[PDB]
Amino acid sequence: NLCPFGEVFNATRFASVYAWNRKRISNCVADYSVLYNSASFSTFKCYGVSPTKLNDLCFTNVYADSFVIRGDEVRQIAPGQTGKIADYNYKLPDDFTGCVIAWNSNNLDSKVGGNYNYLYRLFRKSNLKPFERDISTEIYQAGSTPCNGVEGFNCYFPLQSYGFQPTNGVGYQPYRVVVLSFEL
Amino acid sequence: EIVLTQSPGTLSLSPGERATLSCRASQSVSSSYLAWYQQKPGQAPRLLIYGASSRATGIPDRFSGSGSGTDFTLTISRLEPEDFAVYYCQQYGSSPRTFGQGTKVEIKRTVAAPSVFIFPPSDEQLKSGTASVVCLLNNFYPREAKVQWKVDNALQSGNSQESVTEQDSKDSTYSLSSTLTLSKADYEKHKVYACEVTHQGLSSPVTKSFNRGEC
Amino acid sequence: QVQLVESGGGLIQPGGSLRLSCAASGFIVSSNYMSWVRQAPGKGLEWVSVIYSGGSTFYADSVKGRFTISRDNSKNTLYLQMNSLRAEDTAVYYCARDYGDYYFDYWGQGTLVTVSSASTKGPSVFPLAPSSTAALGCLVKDYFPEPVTVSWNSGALTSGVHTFPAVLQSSGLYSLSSVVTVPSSSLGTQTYICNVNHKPSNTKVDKRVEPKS
Ligand SMILES: *[C@@H]1O[C@H](CO)[C@@H](O)[C@H](O)[C@H]1NC(C)=O
Repeated sequence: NLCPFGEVFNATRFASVYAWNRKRISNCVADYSVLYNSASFSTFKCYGVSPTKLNDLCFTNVYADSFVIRGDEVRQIAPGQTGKIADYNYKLPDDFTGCVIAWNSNNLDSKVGGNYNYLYRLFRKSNLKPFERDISTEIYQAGSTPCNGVEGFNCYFPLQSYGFQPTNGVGYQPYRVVVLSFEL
Repeated sequence: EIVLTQSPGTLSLSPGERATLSCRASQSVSSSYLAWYQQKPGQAPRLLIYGASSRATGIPDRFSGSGSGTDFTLTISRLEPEDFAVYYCQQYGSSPRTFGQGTKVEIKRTVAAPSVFIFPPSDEQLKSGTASVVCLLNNFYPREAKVQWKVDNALQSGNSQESVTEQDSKDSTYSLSSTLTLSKADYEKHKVYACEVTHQGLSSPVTKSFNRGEC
Repeated sequence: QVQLVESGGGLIQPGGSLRLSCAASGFIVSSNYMSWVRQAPGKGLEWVSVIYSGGSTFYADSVKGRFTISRDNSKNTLYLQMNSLRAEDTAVYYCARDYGDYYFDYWGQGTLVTVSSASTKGPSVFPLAPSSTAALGCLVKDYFPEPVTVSWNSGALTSGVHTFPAVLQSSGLYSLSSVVTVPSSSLGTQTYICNVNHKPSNTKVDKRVEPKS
């Protein structure tokens, strides 16, 4: 009974980082040595556990989180980072035990003209707690006046569209990310 | 580390002409993440274009930018008497955010030759053990001039400071003053003090000098 | 309605500290990104710091470990604590709200911060005698700090006057020439006196400029 990793990494559609997706992976024999030996992954960092020797461990629940962001931002997926992503979208805790996998996906999530389907939260009054998921779309009140659901001046929509274009630099290309949370 | 090189450095045009400013980056600027700012003399910058095309709030329609990748452009369809300022482009497709050096939109006018004048160091200042020679260039255009000092026909370098005024609100000319500074001792070891002015408006370089002590 | 008013600027010794303020109206600093942008004299713009609405802060490399940006939700004011200042820090500091770490869409008025180890010194005024339309003027030399207002014949003479901008001499003091072109027909009919005023030192100078012999 092998774990449904295929249903997460090889998924056809990934979610926007603001509404990141979580899959509960439990009751299955997982082989993590096939992942760390792929070369297709440009980012494979583990914290609290060693990359090698990952199979010699056992956990109560293993969560798989997925979303899309730019390359310039994959550095923010790690314990203790700051920036638009780790602040208002996806926050790892400081005592994080798991692995942060990510790979360039400019051939799937980019389109001629730009792919705006993917979104990220731009304004938020306070930072996220570790593993907080905020899908609220209320107008961000940046001024002294109420907004009452009307955009305008000092009344902005709190989500921004990424707009990945194939002709961009590598730092602003779409990247698919998977985060493994291990509960010992 | 993305470097923005605007060009030209100054732009000479008359009211009602089309103004095009360039802004070229060293590396791709992803997603057309480029802004344009305007800084009238003695004021805080103002936002004109965000996103290389999206016009800011309240900005007049004559402003409009385009461009993608490594080459952007802020265009002014019909220039106004209040659009003669410096324009900064700014990139935010990578951190850290950087600006350009600026493009100055001048007022084009007819070529005008400078009136040259030279002043011996006042005796009062010689008492202070410091000799200041001043070479004035009055009402000229374009602003590109060149002043070389000659003390006994030896070209001086590294002891002169220039200073230019802003384009006059009437004749739209410039005025420049080069200040040569020497010690009382050195000033008195030489005779002929001169300044040579090379300007586009002069047929041949103009040289106005004086002998020490009005000899 | 929406306004940004800076303060706290002034002359400060090198290596010393200084806190700038940015009183905000219509804005809630606790809800916007707030950046400081400085502009050295004659040079271009330069991003200094930013504080995300959530609390995270970032700094340019040239001020990292020396500047600290913060805010007081209770007074709706933005702060910028500068330490170990140096001469290359001299500039006009703007506080501006930016649209999410992207572009700065509303700027303040700017506050000048001068970092210099010079003492208050009044100017020494020297004539530029009109030797034999003529031109004459004054050489205001060796003053600190700016500015010095130069007028001619108590504001009566204003045509053809060209007061040049201050140039910072290598000694750390400012020099500044003023000139006025006039019809050579009056070099003996009219008396030209330039009124130099330097408020920082309570120094008012009058210097008549006339031909030599
Ligand atoms: C994704 O599909 C390829 C091709 O079928 C397969 O080789 C790869 O193992 C799949 N990924 C996972 C995580 O199973």
